Formats: sequence, structure tokens, C-alpha cells
Amino acid sequence: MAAAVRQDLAQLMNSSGSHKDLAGKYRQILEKAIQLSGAEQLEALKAFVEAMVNENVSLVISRQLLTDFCTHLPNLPDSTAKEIYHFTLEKIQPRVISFEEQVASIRQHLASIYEKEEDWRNAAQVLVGIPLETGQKQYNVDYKLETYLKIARLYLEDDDPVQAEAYINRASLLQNESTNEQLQIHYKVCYARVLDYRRKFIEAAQRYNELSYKTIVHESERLEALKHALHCTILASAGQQRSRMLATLFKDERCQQLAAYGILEKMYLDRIIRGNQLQEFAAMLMPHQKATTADGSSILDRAVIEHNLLSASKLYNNITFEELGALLEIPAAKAEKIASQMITEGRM
Amino acid sequence: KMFSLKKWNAVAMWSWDVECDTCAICRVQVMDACLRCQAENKQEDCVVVWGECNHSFHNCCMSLWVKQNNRCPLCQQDWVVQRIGK
Amino acid sequence: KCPELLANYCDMLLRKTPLSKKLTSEEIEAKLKEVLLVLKYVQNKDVFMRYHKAHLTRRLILDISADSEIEENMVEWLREVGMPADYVNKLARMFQDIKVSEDLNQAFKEMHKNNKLALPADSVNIKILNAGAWSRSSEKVFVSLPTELEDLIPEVEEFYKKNHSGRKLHWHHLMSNGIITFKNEVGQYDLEVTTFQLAVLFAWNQRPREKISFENLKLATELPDAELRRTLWSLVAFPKLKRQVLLYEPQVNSPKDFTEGTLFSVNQEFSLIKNAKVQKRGKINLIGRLQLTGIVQLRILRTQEAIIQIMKMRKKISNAQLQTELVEILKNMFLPQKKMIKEQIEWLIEHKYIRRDESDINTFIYM
Amino acid sequence: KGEWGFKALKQMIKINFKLTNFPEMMNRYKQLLTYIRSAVTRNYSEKSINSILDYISTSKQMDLLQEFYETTLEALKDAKNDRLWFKTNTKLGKLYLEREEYGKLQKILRQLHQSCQLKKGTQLLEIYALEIQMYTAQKNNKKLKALYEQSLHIKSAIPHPLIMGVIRECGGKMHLREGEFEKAHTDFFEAFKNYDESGSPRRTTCLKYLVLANMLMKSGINPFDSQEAKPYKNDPEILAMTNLVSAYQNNDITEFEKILKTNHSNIMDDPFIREHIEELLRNIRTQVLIKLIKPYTRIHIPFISKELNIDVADVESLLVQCIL
Ligand SMILES: [Zn+2]
Ligand SMILES: [Zn+2]
Ligand SMILES: [Zn+2]
Repeated sequence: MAAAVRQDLAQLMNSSGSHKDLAGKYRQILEKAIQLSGAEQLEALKAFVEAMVNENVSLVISRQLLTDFCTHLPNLPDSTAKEIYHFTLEKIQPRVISFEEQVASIRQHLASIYEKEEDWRNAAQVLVGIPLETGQKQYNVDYKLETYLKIARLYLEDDDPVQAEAYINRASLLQNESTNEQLQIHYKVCYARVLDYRRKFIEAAQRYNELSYKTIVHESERLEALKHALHCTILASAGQQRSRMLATLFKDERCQQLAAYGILEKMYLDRIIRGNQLQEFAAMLMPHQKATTADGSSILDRAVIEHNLLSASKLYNNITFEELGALLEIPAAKAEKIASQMITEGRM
Repeated sequence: KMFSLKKWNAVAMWSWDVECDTCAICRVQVMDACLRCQAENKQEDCVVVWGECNHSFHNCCMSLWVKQNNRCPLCQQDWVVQRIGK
Repeated sequence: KCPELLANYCDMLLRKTPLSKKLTSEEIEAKLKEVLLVLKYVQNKDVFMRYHKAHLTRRLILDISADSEIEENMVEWLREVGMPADYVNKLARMFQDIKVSEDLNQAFKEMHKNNKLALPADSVNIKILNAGAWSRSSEKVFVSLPTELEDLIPEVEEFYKKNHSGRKLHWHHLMSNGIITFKNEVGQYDLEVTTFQLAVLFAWNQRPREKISFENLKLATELPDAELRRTLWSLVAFPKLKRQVLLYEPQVNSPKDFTEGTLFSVNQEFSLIKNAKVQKRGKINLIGRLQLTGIVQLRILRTQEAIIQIMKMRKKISNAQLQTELVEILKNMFLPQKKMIKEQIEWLIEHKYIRRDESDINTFIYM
Repeated sequence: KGEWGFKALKQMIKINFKLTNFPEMMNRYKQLLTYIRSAVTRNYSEKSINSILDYISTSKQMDLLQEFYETTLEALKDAKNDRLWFKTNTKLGKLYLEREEYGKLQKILRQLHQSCQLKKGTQLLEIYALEIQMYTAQKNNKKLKALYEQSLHIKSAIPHPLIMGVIRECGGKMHLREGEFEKAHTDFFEAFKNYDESGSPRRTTCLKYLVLANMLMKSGINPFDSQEAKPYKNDPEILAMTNLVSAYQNNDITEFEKILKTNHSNIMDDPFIREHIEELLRNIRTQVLIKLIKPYTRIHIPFISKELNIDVADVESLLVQCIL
């Protein structure tokens, strides 16, 4: 076929004196191969990368031309872009310590194109490969924070909270020193989402409520944070902290816009909640909050059961097990277990 | 082998990958807050207590612990404050 | 006071740091003891301690110590003479790390002996020391190492990860040293150089002697700008040198600064000859003595009445409790250190404001 | 320069040694001993590199090594030959254990009497560690205990960080056997810390003993939180151990018993956990019982039996023991 590029590249390789026309002819070849009949451009670029990777070229113009080719790469359909990115990542692998700058940008571009295709697994693995601690280059704090938040978000969208928490713990180290307020807000949002995904509902609710008071955040995002805080507080376990949080949220004036104001007003006054006034609530619950507790009961109708039990403690002096299960939907048995669990922790 | 080196002596320095690990007493990340400062809404100092050994904790966490036992919670060594950072 | 100069005397006795070849017998060690007595009489021991630590780091990281038992006993002698415990602990950690590094290097040489790397397995030595005691800075600077050493760092990193997984190794290129071979016409003389000097010398190696400019050298070595100039000072202004290896400077000037766009070039026929007569098998060391690596009085008055406040609040307290309460109170002010609190502790006990319990060494009593 | 002189001399020495022909070499090295010593400070580098080149023939050439070390002892009496000589002790002795080399090794008795009745902390620690290893090989607990109490006095030494971690491990085992867990926990933590930096085989073995000591400490604080022990959390050898730690704290019964039953061939093998497992499976049950009967005023014994997965008689015995 039309594989004549390799011979002329090899012939130019053994040149005696340093020159710049090689970059110009590379640009000419690439631009004339952009509009090509088939995949000959991909083969030409692969041969170019293979010939360029070899150490025989001095590392004073190799880096500049490599990053120029990397920056010119995205102006190309992603089908060949993914393949060429994988090829160059594999070819740079044997010697990485020299080209520690282009690898980062290449992996960032690969992760971006993977994310644009709704693929939250491979992009995280690609972004992980960037050496941010064990590397000879010194990256700025903002770059590391942004990469960590990106990886945490990608892991969260893949329903893997453990990895998201592990990679947000590192970002928490650099949060306190970075001066970018937008980065701090993004880190706070990511941490709140991670806490929500770990079934720690009261802490996530408190964090969301605190974030809702930030003036920098735009109004719609503030309302979204308030709604998430309300949902987390409602889903939280009964106790004094939850009661205080409910009172604080009820004191807020802007809480009437949310569609769950009736449930908040009923739960604030220690009123028993039945299943009739909850069916529309479970419709708007996020799917990660609808998971069961491996006991046949979802998260919602365990917090609501604990709240009913706590509220019944104010309007009764002594109650039998059968009557306690009659108004709590427990047949006879687990009502006693729930009551005993709610005690020995100071809740009731 | 012209214009080339012959013998090389490399020197490298190792350090722990994760510096600030979770506080053992409270189990929540050390450089965020304690349990009560966030609830009472003064959780802006809440500063860590890196000790002589290398173990980090919360000041609020360790304040209750030191009263009973005056040794490091993990390695049971003498507890003296080496450097406090925030 | 003399301070650092006195430390220089120690550098002339405990090891052959540079011009310290004048060693006679073990009796000089006794003289060193007298120097220790001076350290007891004189004040401002922080500078002396820092100079001693720097000298020990320079001697150990280069393996130029005249004696080993004397160096080991120096820690005990300094502890007996009286010094901060942090310095003694750091010295002990450094000695332990140096001891472990020999075994690590032996294991690396014995295990990796089939891949052949680039150089022989008996010519590469690896010394991994803990960064919490043997170093204080944490800034990384690129050096653009040559292709020969580009295949040795990854192998060392892989071996360290396999043996001691859980720790990250950050290579320090400033403290590394090596020996290179030159071919400057009349005589091939070995030269001892660091990493930056090696990179600077090897930059002009891909095209004979030729001639290169300052901008080209900076773009090739990719050094940290001004620091690169300092490296040039090592290769253009070598003290007591008849003829430098890189005998160039273009517009004369001085190696300190004002390099501008000087065209430095290596001298192919440079007269680098030992004793100025036939450099058949000479050797030149170019590293030299490099060893590259709220006012106080108004601020110290803050904490003493804080300690006295903690004491007047409660009479009975332990050391750990006192530290916890002190650091609990002083968070709004500056973050306390360890040395300041200790200094205040014996300043308080020496003024007899508090009583040290006899049964318990840590329990304190108010007055 | 005589340094390169005897460097070339030992070079030929080894060139001829590859062609065996020993008596000439030995006698040449013997007559060059004093000249090399006086001319240049020999100490470690050259003699130790010769020993490195020579230990590759540890099989056979035993008589040659023995006579080499004899002449090094009786000729290099000047200066300190001891520090590498305990290395010869570890090489020859503890290879056949109870051989009379153990009885002979006590020729350091003059230094022993000079120190005890100091400032030679390193040598004392090394010899104490060697004797501890030998007496552990022979399983003499009283001698190990006496050695540990005698070694506890030294607090002004700078040892290699493997010698210290052996006597610390011995002290931890002694404390565990005697019954003092408080010191056993810290002793095993110190032993693991010293093994981590230098060592290999007995590295993921002191961690397991440390975990067991912490679990015999009435719970409190997960050992897998310090920076030294976290990297080995996912190690296959220690996965059962960290699962046991996670089960013990946050009291539960089914997970603990399931972990104990599944890893029968990985936990219940050594004679150290197979004996102390009876103290466990009883502290966790006691904690569960205390946590369960808190909000009750009149409870049924069979209910406790169902909760604790034991029969009525064991529940009654446990209740009687707890009340008494
Ligand atoms: Zn804490
Ligand atoms: Zn706090
Ligand atoms: Zn500690």
C-alpha cells in the first residue's frame, strides 16, 4: 500500500545537523493526509509516533514537536483519536520519566473524550495513571485538586463510593491551602455527594444546609442544595440532632417552594406519618437513596418507622407489642428489636 | 562510549504515601472537623495535633482522651506535641 | 561567637571533609572532646548544631569519613555534653538509615543482575534514606537526566515498591554524585560530578566540541534557570584549577552572574593535567564542598501567662494534659511549636513557679 | 601508595583462589595482615568485600573460613574486630543450633564484665539478640525472660534496626505468655515497626500478633489506622486478620464465627492463636450481652441464647460469671 512514509522518515533520521524543516514537513504530511480516502492517515500517524518515540532524536526539539502534535490531535474525529491516543500512551510507556508533560495532557484528552461518550469507568482509570505524587515534575496545587475532584466525580457516577471516598480524602489535604474559591465550592459539593452516597444522611444534610448559605453560589444551585438537604434530613435516623436540623429547616423561609413542605411540617411537630402521605415522596427520591437495607425494607420506610416510634413515645405511657406493631405495620416481632435498638443510644 | 559516564551513585528519599490518616478515635477524616464543632457551627479552627510519633488526631478528640490515659492512642508511647498544623 | 568556625574544626577531625587529610592518631579525638567542652561553655548552639548536621550529611552521603567508630561515638559525646534531643534523634535516624541502605544496595545488586540494565551491576549503588530526618526541603527540580540513567531510576523504584510497598520514593538529584570519563585529546581523565554538572557537560556531547549559547544550554538541560548558572560556576570557576574542563566564557566577565548570551564551549585540547605533566590516568573531583540541599521576644511573652493560667485553673496536671490545654487555648494566636513550649517549660520550672512531682516524673503541682 | 598495592595483591590472591591453591594465599594474607593494618585504615571495606567474595563457597571450604577467622581473632586483637565477629557467630552458629559453637561464643565475657561491672550499647544489644534467638530456638522461656529483663536496662544505644526488633518481639511474646497485654501490644507494635524498614520474612507475622494483642485489649481503636500498618491491609495473608478486627469492634457474632470457620487453615494453625482463641469468642459475647440487656427489666434466658448462638447452659454459666 502507501507505506512510503517510513523510508523517508528513516532517511531523514540519520541527518548530521540539527534542523527545523522536519517539523514543517510533518505538518505538511498531516494536513495533506487529513482529507484521505481511508485509514492511511492513522497508519501514517502511528508510524510517525513509532519513529519519534525512539531516543535517537535529541530531547530538545522532540518534546516541543510532540506537544504540538498532541495539541493538533483533537481537531480530528474521535474514532481515530482514541486509537492514536492509546497507541502513543503505549509507545511512551517504556520511557515516561522523560516525557512527563505530554502524558498528562494526553490522558486528560482521553478522559474527556471517554466522558463525552457516557463512559464513567475507563475515564477514571485513564486519569488515575497520571503520576501526581511519584513524578519528577512539580504540578501546581490547582491541577492536582481538579484532577482529584474529576476522578471522584467519575467514580461516583459509576456507583463505586469506596473509590470516590478514597480519592476525595487526598483532595481534602490540598483543599485547605488552595486559594481558588470555585475549587473549594466544587470540593464541598463532591464531599457532600460522597457523604450522601455512604448512607451518612445527617452529615450530608448538615453540609448541604451549610453550603446553601453561600452567597457566591447561584440561586438555583442554592435551591437544589436546600432540596437535597431536606431529603437527607427526612431520610436521616431519628434523634435529637435530626430534630434540631428539622427545626432549623422549618425556620427557613425559602423552604415553601419545595414540593416536600407538607412532609417537613408533619415531621416537625412529632406527628405520625402514614403511607398515604408518602407515596408521592418515594417517586422523587434519588435511585441511590432507594436501595434496601438487606432486610426487605428500603431506607425510607425504616427512618419513617423510627420517627413514628419516637413520636409515639410522647403520647403514650406504656404500650404492648401488639399495639405497637399495629400502628407501625410490624406484624409482631421486629418492633421490639427496633425499640431496643433505639434505646442504649440515647435516642429514646 | 565516548563522552559518556562510567559509574553512577543514585540517592533517593522515601516518605509515606498518605500523610494525614483518619483520626482513630472519631473515624472521620482528620483534616475536616470533629463531631461537635460541625454541629455547633464553629468548625473552622478544629486543628490537628500531629505528635512526636507521627500520629495525627483532633484536638477536640484527644482532649477527652488525655484525661484518662496520657499516652499515644495507637502505639502507647509518650505523648508530646511536636508540630501542630492547619 | 565562633560557632560555625568551631564546627569547621570538627570537620577537620572526625572525617576528611576536604583539606582534613592531616590525621595522626586517635589522640585527636581527645582534642575533639575539648571542643565539645567549648560547646558547653559557649552560647547560641543552634548554629553549631545546624553546621554539625550539615557536615554529617555531607560526609555520610559521600562516604568520605576517615573513621566510623569515632563518628558513632560523637552522637553519645554530644548527648553527654548537652544538646537538644531532636538533633540526637535525627542523627540516630540518619545513622540507622545509612546502615539499612547498605543492605538495600546489596540486595538490589544481588537480585537485579540479569537484566544488565545499562551499566554493570557492580557500578550502580542505591542509597535510600528517610526523608523525615535526612532532609527538610520538599521542592522538586528537573535535571533532564541522560539516557544512560533513564533505565536505572525505574528499576530502583520497582525494587523499592516490591520490597517495601506503601512508601513513595522522591529522587533527590542535588545530592547525587558520579564519575564520568572524558576524551580531551592528550589525556583521558576521570571527573567527579553531580547530576546537574553531568547534564551540563553531556549537553555538548551530541555534536563534538562545537559551540553552544546560554539559551540553547538552558533549553537543553531544562534546569531551573538561575540554578543552572550556579552549576556553570562549578564548571568555569573551579578553585585551584590550572585549566577548567569547560574553558570558555565568551565575553570574559565573572561566573557569578551576567551570563547573558555567552557562548560556552568545551576545550577539546584543554590542559587538564595532574601536576601539569602527563594526564595519563588522572582523576579530578569537581563536586567540591558544595553540599547542596511577630518578633520572637514579643511573641514568647504570649505563652508564659497562658501556662500560668492553666496552672492557676487546676493545681494537678500531667505533661500531656498541659500540652493539650495549652494548644487548645493558643489556637487563636499563632500555632505553637515544640521547642518554644519546652523552653517555656524549663523556664517555668527554673523560676520555681511549679513543682515537679517526685513519685511521678510527669505530674506537675502548682507552686 | 600501598593501598592499591595490597589491592592488587588481594586481586591476585583471588585470581589464584579461583585456581584453588590455598596455602600460598592464606600465608600471604597472614603476612600482609600487619602491613595492611598499619599502612592504611582497613577496618570494614576491603576485608568485608573479601568476605563477600568468599561466602559464595559456604558449602565446603569450611576449614579455610575457620582458620581465616582464627587468625583474624588472634592476630587482629588490636582495634575492634568484634562487630563483624558476631556476624561470623551468626554465620557458623545458629546454622546447627546446639553445636558447641554456642558454648564457645561467650569469649566476649571480658567485654561483658567491663560493661556491666557501659557505653557499649550496640555490642551488648547484638549479643543479647543473638542469645535470645538461640534460646528461642531451644525453647527456654525462663532464659528468654531473664535476658529481656537484663536488656531492658540499656537506654543509651544506637542499634541496627533488626537487632532491636528481635528482642522487642521476644519481649512481646513473653508478655503475651505471662498475661500482661498492655506491654505486649506496644512491644509488638515496636517489633513490627522495626521489621518494616529492615527485614522481609518476619514482617507480616508481627502484625498478626499485634492484631491479636490489640483484640485481647478489650477492643478500642483499629490497629489498621496508623500509616505503618495501613498498606498491608489488603495483603492476602492478613485479609482474614483485618476482617476479624472489623468484626470484633462493632460487636457482632455471626461474622466473627463465619470468619473463624472459613479460615481454619490460615488462622487456627500456629500455636499462638489456637490457644488464645478461647479468651476470644467470650469477650465479644460478653460485650453483646451487656449491650443487649441494657433496656430490659425482665428478660428471657432462651432469648439471650438465641441472640448469642449458644445453648441455655452456656448462657446461664456466662450470666453467673458476669454477675459474680
Ligand atoms: Zn478525631
Ligand atoms: Zn472540633
Ligand atoms: Zn504514637
